[PDB]
Amino acid sequence: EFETLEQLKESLKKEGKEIYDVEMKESMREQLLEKLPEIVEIEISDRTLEILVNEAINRLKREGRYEQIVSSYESEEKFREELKERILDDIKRDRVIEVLAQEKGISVNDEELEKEAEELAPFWGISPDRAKSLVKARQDLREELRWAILKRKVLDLLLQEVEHHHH
Repeated sequence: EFETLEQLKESLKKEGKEIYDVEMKESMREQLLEKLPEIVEIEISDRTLEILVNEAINRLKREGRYEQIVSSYESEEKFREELKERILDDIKRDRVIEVLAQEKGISVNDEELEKEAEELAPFWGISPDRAKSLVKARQDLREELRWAILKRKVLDLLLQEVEHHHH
């Protein structure tokens, strides 16, 4: 697997016609996010991961989606093993994204938070003013929005740094 961000970016290079794909945003972000965990190391206990796996499963059970999901696996043990690796990858991914934001001087201001809340409003089924007030009132929601915006900016910047082979 990749050892440096530069090696990762090199693997994302495209050539000719396939460069101009209208799904560039979603597609590239997906592969970028999938490979990012490979360039960082996290020193965390297996116990911590077991705990995170339980909490994820408890959440799935509250959503009523656990059995449908675990049933698709050979056993619950197998599912837990997969979920543990996915969780570790998320932890690695978030660390990489946070560090790149710091290295690139990227941040999020209230103006950006407000704009994003306005755009989310219709999906939430509430007015733009209602959405902006919720974000201003709930720290948890505000932190989630801030991170979503930051992560998107970091991913977009990285993708825009990939030098493709133009014909």
